Amino acid sequence: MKFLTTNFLKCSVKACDTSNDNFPLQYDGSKCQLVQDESIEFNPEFLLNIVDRVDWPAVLTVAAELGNNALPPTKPSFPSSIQELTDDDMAILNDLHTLLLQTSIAEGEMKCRNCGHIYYIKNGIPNLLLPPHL
Amino acid sequence: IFYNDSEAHKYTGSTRVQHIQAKMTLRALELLNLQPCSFILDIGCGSGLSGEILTQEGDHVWCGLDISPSMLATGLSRELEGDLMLQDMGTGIPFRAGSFDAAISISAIQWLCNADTSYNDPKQRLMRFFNTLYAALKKGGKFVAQFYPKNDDQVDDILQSAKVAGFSGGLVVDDPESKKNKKYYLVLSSG
Ligand SMILES: C[S@@+](CC[C@H](N)C(=O)[O-])C[C@H]1O[C@@H](n2cnc3c(N)ncnc32)[C@H](O)[C@@H]1O
Ligand SMILES: [Zn+2]
Repeated sequence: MKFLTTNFLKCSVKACDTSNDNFPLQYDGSKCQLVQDESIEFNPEFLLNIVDRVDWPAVLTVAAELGNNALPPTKPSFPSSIQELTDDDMAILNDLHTLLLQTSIAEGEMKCRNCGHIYYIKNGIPNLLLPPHL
Repeated sequence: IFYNDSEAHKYTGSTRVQHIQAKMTLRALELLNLQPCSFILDIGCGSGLSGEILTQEGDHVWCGLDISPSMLATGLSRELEGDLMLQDMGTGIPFRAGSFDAAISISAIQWLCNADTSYNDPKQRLMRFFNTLYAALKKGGKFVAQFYPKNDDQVDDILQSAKVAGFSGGLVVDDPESKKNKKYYLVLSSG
């Protein structure tokens, strides 16, 4: 499961719908096994399209939980189009690509900060099935 | 439960299945009329036949939801770029508000009329599906579903549920004079 996905995946239990703490989930840096995957080609257009939606505080939180505190405290900003990108912009987009698209959790677990429900990741795939009463 | 390792493999490995799923996915994408490099939810992604096409045709990044472990396990060997998630769409779409540019679903949502897996009404699951889908889409996000209705009451129940959830749009029916080859597409947009 890609790091990017951690920036959008919330708790599945219905009761947690209106809770500030259904997102981000709380990733267990003890259990989570990371993989880096160069197969996904650098895609600056996608990054420009997703960056406004990205929740930077939740990026920092999950990164810290996963061992990485080397990130800037504020969300990178960019011009509105590919053709206005500078060499510096491009360097920063490359790092975002690596962080968000090329890094994934292969095995691990994460929990809802609000209800405590635990989810498991196996073979890069999160199990989001819930028991009937939730 | 419906699939198993044997049947998931025979489905995903059938050339006739591959060709038809590919055609309807391409048609769904045509109806979605997206900008390239968008962020997409693929609902009922199975083994990723529809998802591969999102990757190749529009350069899209996508997440796939499916309730079947053997379908997903089959997807794992196909070199997909999407994130696969074991999930029951009738329980809701578990992403924060405004996550996705669009959602797509090929041959999957008619299962929401089925009352086997869980003990909520299909009526309730249907509503849970569309209300949470509406929320997880950006404002003006689109949803196109190719689906197989059993009868016109299923169609109008699906349309009604999508309507009450906030969606607008309609039904596209390709080759409708051939009930061997006709195909229904739900084509929606959010507010
Ligand atoms: C005929 S397959 C289509 C798969 C893929 N979209 C394609 O074009 O090949 C229908 C899929 O919907 C899935 N499905 C059925 N009910 C579901 C549910 N409640 N939530 C998520 N997926 C479901 C099945 O597991 C199956 O993979
Ligand atoms: Zn929760």
